[PDB]
Amino acid sequence: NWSVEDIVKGINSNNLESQLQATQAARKLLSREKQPPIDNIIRAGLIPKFVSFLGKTDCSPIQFESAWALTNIASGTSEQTKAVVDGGAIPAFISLLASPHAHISEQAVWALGNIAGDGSAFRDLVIKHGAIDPLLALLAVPDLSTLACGYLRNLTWTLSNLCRNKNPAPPLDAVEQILPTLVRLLHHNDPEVLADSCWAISYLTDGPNERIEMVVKKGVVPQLVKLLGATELPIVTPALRAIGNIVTGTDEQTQKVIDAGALAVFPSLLTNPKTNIQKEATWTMSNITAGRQDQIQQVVNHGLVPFLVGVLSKADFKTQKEAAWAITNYTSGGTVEQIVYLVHCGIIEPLMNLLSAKDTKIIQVILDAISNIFQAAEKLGETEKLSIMIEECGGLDKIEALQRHENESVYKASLNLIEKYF
Amino acid sequence: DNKRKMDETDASSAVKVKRAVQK
Repeated sequence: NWSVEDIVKGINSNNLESQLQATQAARKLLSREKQPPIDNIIRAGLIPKFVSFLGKTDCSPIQFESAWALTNIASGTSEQTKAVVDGGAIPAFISLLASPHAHISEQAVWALGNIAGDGSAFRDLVIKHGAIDPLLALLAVPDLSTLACGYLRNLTWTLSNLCRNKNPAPPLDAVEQILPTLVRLLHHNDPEVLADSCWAISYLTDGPNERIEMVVKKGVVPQLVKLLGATELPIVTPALRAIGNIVTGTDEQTQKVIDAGALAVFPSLLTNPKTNIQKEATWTMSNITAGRQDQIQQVVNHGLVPFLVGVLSKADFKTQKEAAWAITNYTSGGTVEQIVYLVHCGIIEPLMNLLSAKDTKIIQVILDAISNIFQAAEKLGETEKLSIMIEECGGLDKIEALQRHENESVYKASLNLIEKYF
Repeated sequence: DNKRKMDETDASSAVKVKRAVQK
């Protein structure tokens, strides 16, 4: 437990062993859980010294201790990561990826993951310095099972950080170069590797449908569905996020998700005790019911309409908002028979109950769904039965009250409903 | 187009932004 002044004195001697002992003391200081003095180390001007120690190939202990200290600094705030980058760390760490000592190259992998995970500019700067080739060369083995578990986990985490941010998305060539290794990791039997691979895939599918397509042409959708059915929440959460992202794309990409059997997992996801799982599953469902009529029919055939009724009836309010979206998308794109089936499953009462929520968008969504169901009833000539059913559930007075809402869209929708069917 | 991508619901999100060693 040295002081920062003693560390500085040790570093500023011209003595390689004294420097090594000071750097180790700095590593131990920066490794404590109780408020490590990162800012004091930075203000003392130590980062350039650590970076120059990264290149002392004759003294691998000081390479290791410097890499560890710098990794700890790069794990802090954006200002601290920037101080590491501004000391010249990025190319020095990329050079260290070639070290024959696994603990040293692992430390460089970790450091580059922290720098890249700071944000899209540093991720792109790490890519521009050429990290991807040596990172992938570390995984160029026929069977991933021959690598050390912790080493493989660190590489997967760092690779997922190179995929992470969105404004801008990572360069296409970088994604293309990383994707085969990412798919390998997505098939590797280690829960942490699986979780981090899934997160990477979820990042790469969040965006325009072209990015989704380049993910789905690798054939990962069946493995995502398999992981969707896992028992570990850290795996299910990113797998579900990735599936949800894919079903925001074209109808063919959504169909790839359906053909893999995703819908059979959804009864448990839509009843999962973890509210975030229920919310994301309902969001995914809402994007599937925004699809073609045969895809709505697949939702119906899997028995999922009663689960949508249930989550609309009782759930966290955000999950209920997602369920309202699912119902409006269903009623907008569904056949008359599908809409009749939805009403037969009991959607009217939970819709009316939610009409009392304070959120303006959910009210607009519910009114749009009611209008769509009324249009289906018109096509069937049963508008009066629908009006009676809505009144019996206490929705008539709610719409009557809403026709004097502060919002113009609510105004017009409720007024049109009252004037046309009531 | 009734499909809603991410950032149309909630926020960007994610996990494991940075990791310290602490070994």
